[PDB]
Amino acid sequence: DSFVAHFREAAPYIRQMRGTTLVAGIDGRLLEGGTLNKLAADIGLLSQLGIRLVLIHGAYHFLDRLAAAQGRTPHYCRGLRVTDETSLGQAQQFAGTVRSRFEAALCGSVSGFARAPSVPLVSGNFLTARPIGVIDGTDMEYAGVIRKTDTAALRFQLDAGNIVWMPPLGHSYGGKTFNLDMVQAAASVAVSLQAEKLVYLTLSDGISRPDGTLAETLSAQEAQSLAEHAASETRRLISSAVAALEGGVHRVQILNGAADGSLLQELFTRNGIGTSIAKE
Amino acid sequence: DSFVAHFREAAPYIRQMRGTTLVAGIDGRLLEGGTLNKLAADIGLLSQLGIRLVLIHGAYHFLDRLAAAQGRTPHYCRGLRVTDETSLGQAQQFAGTVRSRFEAALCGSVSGFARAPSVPLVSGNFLT
Amino acid sequence: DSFVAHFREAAPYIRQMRGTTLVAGIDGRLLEGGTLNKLAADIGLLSQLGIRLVLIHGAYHFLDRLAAAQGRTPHYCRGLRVTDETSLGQAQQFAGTVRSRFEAALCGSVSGFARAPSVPLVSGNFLTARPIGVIDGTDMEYAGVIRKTDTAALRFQLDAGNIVWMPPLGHSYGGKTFNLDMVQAAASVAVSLQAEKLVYLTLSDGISRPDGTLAETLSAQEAQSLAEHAASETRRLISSAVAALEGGVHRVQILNGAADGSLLQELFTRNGIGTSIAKEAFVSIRQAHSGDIPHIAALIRPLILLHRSREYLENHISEFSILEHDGNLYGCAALKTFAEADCGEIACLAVSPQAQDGGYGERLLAHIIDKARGIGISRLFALSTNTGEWFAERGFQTASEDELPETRRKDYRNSHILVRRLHR
Amino acid sequence: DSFVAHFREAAPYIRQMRGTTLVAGIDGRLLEGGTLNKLAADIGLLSQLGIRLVLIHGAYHFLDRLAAAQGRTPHYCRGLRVTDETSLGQAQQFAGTVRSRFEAALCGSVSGFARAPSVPLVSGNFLTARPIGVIDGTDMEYAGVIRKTDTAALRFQLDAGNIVWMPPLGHSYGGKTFNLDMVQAAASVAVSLQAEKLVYLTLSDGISRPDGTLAETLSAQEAQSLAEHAASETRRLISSAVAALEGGVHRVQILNGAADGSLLQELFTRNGIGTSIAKEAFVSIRQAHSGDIPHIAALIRPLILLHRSREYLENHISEFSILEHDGNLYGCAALKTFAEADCGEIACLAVSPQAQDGGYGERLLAHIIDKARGIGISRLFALSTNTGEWFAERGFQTASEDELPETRRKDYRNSHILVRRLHR
Ligand SMILES: CC(C)(COP(=O)(O)OP(=O)(O)OC[C@H]1O[C@@H](n2cnc3c(N)ncnc32)[C@H](O)[C@@H]1OP(=O)(O)O)[C@H](O)C(=O)NCCC(=O)NCCS
Ligand SMILES: CC(C)(COP(=O)(O)OP(=O)(O)OC[C@H]1O[C@@H](n2cnc3c(N)ncnc32)[C@H](O)[C@@H]1OP(=O)(O)O)[C@H](O)C(=O)NCCC(=O)NCCS
Ligand SMILES: NC(=[NH2+])NCCC[C@H](N)C(=O)O
Ligand SMILES: NC(=[NH2+])NCCC[C@H](N)C(=O)O
Ligand SMILES: NC(=[NH2+])NCCC[C@H](N)C(=O)O
Repeated sequence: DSFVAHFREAAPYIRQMRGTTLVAGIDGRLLEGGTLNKLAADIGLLSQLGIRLVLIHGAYHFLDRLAAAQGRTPHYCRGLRVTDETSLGQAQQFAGTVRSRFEAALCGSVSGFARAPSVPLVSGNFLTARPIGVIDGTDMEYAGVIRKTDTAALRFQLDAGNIVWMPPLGHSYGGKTFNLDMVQAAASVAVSLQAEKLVYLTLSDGISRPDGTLAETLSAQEAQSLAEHAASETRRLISSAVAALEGGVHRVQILNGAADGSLLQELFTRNGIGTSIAKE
Repeated sequence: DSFVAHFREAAPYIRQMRGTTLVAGIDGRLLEGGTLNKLAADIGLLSQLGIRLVLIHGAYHFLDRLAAAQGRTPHYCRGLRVTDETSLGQAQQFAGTVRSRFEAALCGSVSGFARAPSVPLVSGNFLT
Repeated sequence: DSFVAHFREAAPYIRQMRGTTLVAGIDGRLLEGGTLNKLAADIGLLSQLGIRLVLIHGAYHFLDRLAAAQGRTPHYCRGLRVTDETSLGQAQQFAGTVRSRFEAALCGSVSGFARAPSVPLVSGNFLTARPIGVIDGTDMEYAGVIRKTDTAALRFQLDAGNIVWMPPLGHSYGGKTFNLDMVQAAASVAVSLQAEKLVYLTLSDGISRPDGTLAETLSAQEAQSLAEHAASETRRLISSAVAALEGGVHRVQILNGAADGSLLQELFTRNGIGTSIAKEAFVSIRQAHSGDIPHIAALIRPLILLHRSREYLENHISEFSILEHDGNLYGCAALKTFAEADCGEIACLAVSPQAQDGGYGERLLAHIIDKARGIGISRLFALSTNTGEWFAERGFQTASEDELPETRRKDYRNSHILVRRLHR
Repeated sequence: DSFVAHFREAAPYIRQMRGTTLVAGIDGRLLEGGTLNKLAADIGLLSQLGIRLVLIHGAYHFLDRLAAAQGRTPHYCRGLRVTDETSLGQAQQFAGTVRSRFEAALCGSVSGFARAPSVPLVSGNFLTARPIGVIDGTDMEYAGVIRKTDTAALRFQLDAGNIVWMPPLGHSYGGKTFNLDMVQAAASVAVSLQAEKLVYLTLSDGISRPDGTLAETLSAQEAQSLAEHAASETRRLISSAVAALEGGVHRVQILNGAADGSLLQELFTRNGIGTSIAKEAFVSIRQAHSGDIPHIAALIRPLILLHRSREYLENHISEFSILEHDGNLYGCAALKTFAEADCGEIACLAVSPQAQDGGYGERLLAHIIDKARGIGISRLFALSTNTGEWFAERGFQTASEDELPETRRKDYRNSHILVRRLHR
């Protein structure tokens, strides 16, 4: 269509998004190739439209490849990862590497043809975690869950215009580090700060129905139906999205982070691409 | 010496440090042992006394000890270390590990016997 | 001790005191000699550590000496001074003189060797007073009591960093001045602004017991006991301290203002010098929360302890109890339970060397046997590799592994196994 | 009178008005001649004394003349104007012209001899209106009523020191303009922002009584009485004033905007010119508090009075009553009581010379005999050295000391002792 027709459709969403909080749970796999640079440039723009952004990457696939590649097969126990000392150790390393990689991409990306101000990015000690403990007799070791979240520190960073970067790691009162599950920690953080949007950036178009068709919009009730017999990965997502919706998050959106402009199509058009989920 | 003699000498400097900026460059070897804990604890204390703290850690020893262990020999020119792809890779990794290690010590430590607020730490794309 | 050890003890109190409000009722007699200069320098420092300070001097002794010296013997009527026009008149004069004297001392004092900013001091019309009237037929004349206090003006001065100076005088809506009683007006002001501390600077070490020993800490209940038969001066103090505590003041402290550094020893050490008074007993035992884990960890490090990778401390924090004295966490203990309902285990009993040999362990043991009895459990176990003698001296007999609960016997495969039978 | 006497009367009102909000409904007719310039200069001054001002002009007379002059006779339907497209059209034009005219007058007016800053004036889209619809079968066309008012925008303009100018027009969600009725929209706006004053500037002195006399003060109840049979114009006013009072506006004042200085006489003197209206009767009698002591003292000074050292005024304030008119404390009286339960004494009856010979004393006497009867007491005494004739004319007979209560007889050892017997 014409430029005007598209702008008439985008502009209201710009009015609405500005000042809004959006929590992005980003798949670890997206933070490397040509995609990283694409994500960073688009995430940059959102920041520049005044959306308050909290970013959280995942790491299970990288930890899973890395383990296999060195002899130890990874154990999941009713769905959550067992994380031993070595893995924890590599998890800290991975967060370091992905953090750097993202700052660089952010620094070297462009928004258009004119010169923009640079984009401020921040991390800190916002999440205090605790060990899950033992499940079905199995020790979950350094697998952890959010205990306490420094919501006031987050709001403070966000009110100042900063993008907040969180790794799937937390510290404990007992002085140790724990591996968090990103899909869940993003849901939990979003509930904590009453975020208007929780966005999962995945390698998939969103939630497909048993017949292949991309869902598109789901109520929580319909989402739980879909989850009955579906892949534990799509099951985890939905379990977490519904919990977010239950806690007050307005919308949870699931997209393909490897598809060019996905984020901009989802947030600024009425149909979006991907799957939108709401309480009712 | 007595408490009051010690408090008397210390108190002026508290008055002076509050609102002061202190940039600390910390040897990377310092962020592992019981020294970590002992350190994190005191940085923790400084922070509660209103000092403004900017911590910057080193890596050269880590990277050189990581080289020896794997056959490579570190090359320095005019004090500064030559840094290959692989080394840069190892540094981003090391940073991850030490930033976590330090956060955990901080969270797990104590100023005194009374319950106190937790100490906020922040990082960011400050350096181009 | 070393500098470091002293600083480790003072620093937390500096974190805590800053932003805090402290009301000082200062004895008139302290505002003259070498002591004045000492007080002023120390009060200066406190101001410089960001403590919010409201100062109020007394005057009865000066008014009492001055009257005697000119023929009129002073009348107290059930404890409070009768203040006639002449005395009132001299009271206004005295406040003037003591005010000047204090500014000068403040101005000319030093805090250390380096150059500090000067210390701002302020007074104003904060107290509106009213006449007590007549008691037992006697006219109290210009003796007065606080009617209304400009709390918002005070907070305003204090938020700006000013020391506030109040004389024991107030004005009335009827356009006259009244003599206040300092001990009481300080209590009243402190209640008004919900001050964390009310400090009485006296010519005495604090409240002594009938046997001479300095008290040290008192609950309000114990303080009122002491007051039954004691000097009307120590009686007035306690009557006012208890009222402050009743109104919300956290602590009321009584010291010797003529003893060098008193104020600094009281406020920045755990023991203090002098007498500390609180609404309830110092020492309480409460249920632990995630927030206490680091204190419990630090209370355990000095050992005799598993606790490296993840924890039982994390997920079972709720079954720990901690002992605190005056806000300091000095001990902890846990009660572990079993598939067997009549069993339990006391675990992690620890009191820091700092507070040790003072009865706290035993208070923790008493507390957890009560918790255990409260839920059935008739046999309480302790397994320990070194602390056996303590429990053995305290009702625990040695037991054999064959007496352990299933899971515990499994674990124990290794030191002294002791039990004590409890009364349901 | 002297300059000082006038300034003593104006100054308090300046303290009070500043920060206050005042909504002025101005008659359209006032916005043209020599009067416009007068209004603008006075309105300027008010602005400069920090009064928050919201101005709203009327237009019915101009719309009514304009219609007649071009053949169409104006229809009112149960009191409100029918406004057709043409009229609406002219109404927009009129608001434009009156707006300009007012800015010019404001710009070119002066406040005194020295040079003042200019006076900021602002309008915007604060009122969203809706059509009244149909009444008694008649279509009211573009006649409208306030639907929604942007109170936050108004407060914002006002906090910044701006005079706000509103025309009697509003827009609708349906995208059309409507004619508002000024008298009503001013009442509605005033209720919306909880204004302390709603002022109607008219071509009349205020509300006259059926006999010609200017009213002056009215309670709402009395105002509604007056409205029963009066001109629909004075009826509209009162209907709107009462609604404002009902919604929280403190006072509604009605004056002559064409009388020089009217506004300044109304707002800064105790009597005003014009008509003041309040929710409840002006004049109330309430129980005294410590806060009134200075007013009572000042009410007593002019005498006949003990009251030097300390007071009975201080500690027995609770037994005083004060009479106020429109917020002014003009009188007081006390009831003193006795070991004898059937006795009492009226003491300190005082009404300031300023408000005297206006019935207040007697209202205070009536009030305290009711208090006294409410507690038994069948004999009320007054002892007075000069005011005997007043009480003697008002049911008090002379009594002998032998009738006094014990304590009172003791005290009296000396002027006229009078009593009045009361009905239990
Ligand atoms: C056991 C302990 C916690 C009790 O603490 P406490 O606060 O001193 O308790 P109390 O003051 O009630 O008891 C003091 C008495 O116990 C004595 N005591 C200390 N350790 C003892 C031991 N191992 N065996 C016997 N008695 C001991 C003290 O010398 C003191 O003796 P006294 O009263 O004749 O002067 C003790 O303080 C301690 O030393 N704890 C060390 C760490 C620990 O206990 N770890 C694990 C325990 S399961
Ligand atoms: C007595 C007093 C308080 C009553 O006040 P008030 O508000 O005028 O009361 P009212 O208006 O109901 O009474 C007005 C009438 O009282 C009259 N009056 C005033 N003082 C009087 C007196 N000493 N003797 C007789 N009548 C007197 C006024 O002239 C007026 O007469 P009028 O109604 O025929 O015109 C009076 O106002 C007064 O002058 N008070 C002076 C101070 C005082 O009273 N001190 C102590 C009293 S115990
Ligand atoms: N998959 C969808 N149906 N998306 C609708 C998105 C609507 C809107 N632009 C938003 O970001 O919330
Ligand atoms: N006399 C005492 N026991 N004093 C204890 C003082 C403890 C603490 N430093 C305070 O100022 O409150
Ligand atoms: N008409 C009257 N009675 N006016 C009294 C006005 C009193 C006061 N100055 C005011 O503006 O409210």
